[PDB]
Amino acid sequence: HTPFIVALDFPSKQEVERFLRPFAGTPLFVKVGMELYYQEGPAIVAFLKEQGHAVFLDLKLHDIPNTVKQAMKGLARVGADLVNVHAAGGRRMMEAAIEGLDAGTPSGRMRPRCIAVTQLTSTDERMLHEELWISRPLVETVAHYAALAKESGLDGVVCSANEAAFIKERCGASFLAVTPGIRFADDAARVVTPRKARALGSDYIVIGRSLTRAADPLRTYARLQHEWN
Amino acid sequence: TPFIVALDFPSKQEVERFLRPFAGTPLFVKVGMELYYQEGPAIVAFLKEQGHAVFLDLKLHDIPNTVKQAMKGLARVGADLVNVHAAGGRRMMEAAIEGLDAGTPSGRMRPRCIAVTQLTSTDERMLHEELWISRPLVETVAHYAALAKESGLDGVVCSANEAAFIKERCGASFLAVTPGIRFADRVVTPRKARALGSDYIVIGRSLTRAADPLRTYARLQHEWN
Ligand SMILES: Nc1ccn([C@@H]2O[C@H](COP(=O)(O)O)[C@@H](O)[C@H]2O)c(=O)n1
Ligand SMILES: Nc1ccn([C@@H]2O[C@H](COP(=O)(O)O)[C@@H](O)[C@H]2O)c(=O)n1
Repeated sequence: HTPFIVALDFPSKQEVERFLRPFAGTPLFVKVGMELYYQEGPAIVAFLKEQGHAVFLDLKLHDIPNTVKQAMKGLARVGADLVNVHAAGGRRMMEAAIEGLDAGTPSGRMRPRCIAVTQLTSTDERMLHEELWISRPLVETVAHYAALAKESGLDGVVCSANEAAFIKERCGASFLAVTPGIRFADDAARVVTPRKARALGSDYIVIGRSLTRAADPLRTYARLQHEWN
Repeated sequence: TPFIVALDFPSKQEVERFLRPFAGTPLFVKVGMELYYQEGPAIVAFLKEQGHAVFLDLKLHDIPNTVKQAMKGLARVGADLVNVHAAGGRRMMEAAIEGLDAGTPSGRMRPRCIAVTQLTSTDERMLHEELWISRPLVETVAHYAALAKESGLDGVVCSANEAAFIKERCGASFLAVTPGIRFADRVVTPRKARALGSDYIVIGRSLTRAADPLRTYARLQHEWN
């Protein structure tokens, strides 16, 4: 429906309501991270859906297969539209994740989309080699992980706009590229512009403070659309 | 108590039913993803109100700052123990510690925090062929445990077999929380687990699904000597 995903990086419903007030009537595609979901629970999701928003539950499930499977059934029942997991959890876990989603989804209905985190954006090549003990290049490791997720039946991954192109060449154009780290050309304090993100292949872009901290949220949301188009 | 009871139930209703017999017995219980994602922080407050210690097993694995704000949140919900994936890196694990601190009142210690080195369901094939980790599983587990040790965490989740080896690497006081526990009738035996060096043993269906939970808990204590 929309390429923009708004990250609700707040610790409570109250702050969430404050941000969304001006967006009344303009259904959004919002991302609920750990901070928010662990302090508000499934209640926050029912709330966002009542308002007519699409919800991306960014909890990055990474546990044993069965546990993930059971957790996904619940996440599908709560009403999530998109969820993710760590490819590092293995192919078996990722397949289980899909099994849980279908299990928690009514017949004749589409299960929530499920994408995989390959390597976190905060993970540099050094950390990859010295801490994680993965001797292979960061770029190829990402490509490998994406392929694994693709092999598991997942719909895509979380990647930088700069990784979208090669990930799609290896996994196919339909393989979703959900990319965070978005900033307008004139802000911030590892980043790309909405237009540039689109040119690179991103299907969805996660926007946070560039919108949640704007003086004029509505005009800024419009700017997002204009640049992207 | 060295026993941690895995509350692997669908909702609060099943949890209440199971705990009733234990009214006169403080327990150290584990709340995983399935239950927590279904009940929310409310399940924690409840358990605490019943005089139980709580291990919120969510295995957080995300960027540093997100894990920090998340832990600030888990400390305020009342959790006594939490965990993270060592795969997240030293910075992330250190941030978890910061989060717990900023989330703790002052009249008490920050909730403790342990790291998952490699999931108990990860074998060497998965590790090498899928995760691309070019080193033995056993050596990789010690490495990850060391990363957690160096990050300032209190311990790790590991099999009772890796317990001794991990402590030799990170210190005898470095905690060893061990899952996969089963009665004679993975390879477990509560007593065997204790002989291997486990500090806490996570017991699951072997107890929660037993015909007589309370009595199975008494047997757990006995085999533990
Ligand atoms: N260093 C960072 C900071 C934020 N992010 C992601 O993008 C979102 C926040 O973006 P700004 O608001 O982009 O901070 C978060 O919800 C997070 O998942 C990331 O991937 N790497
Ligand atoms: N293969 C397995 C089976 C159980 N477990 C852990 O122990 C608990 C279940 O214990 P039984 O039901 O003790 O297996 C779960 O909460 C889980 O975290 C594990 O880590 N790997």
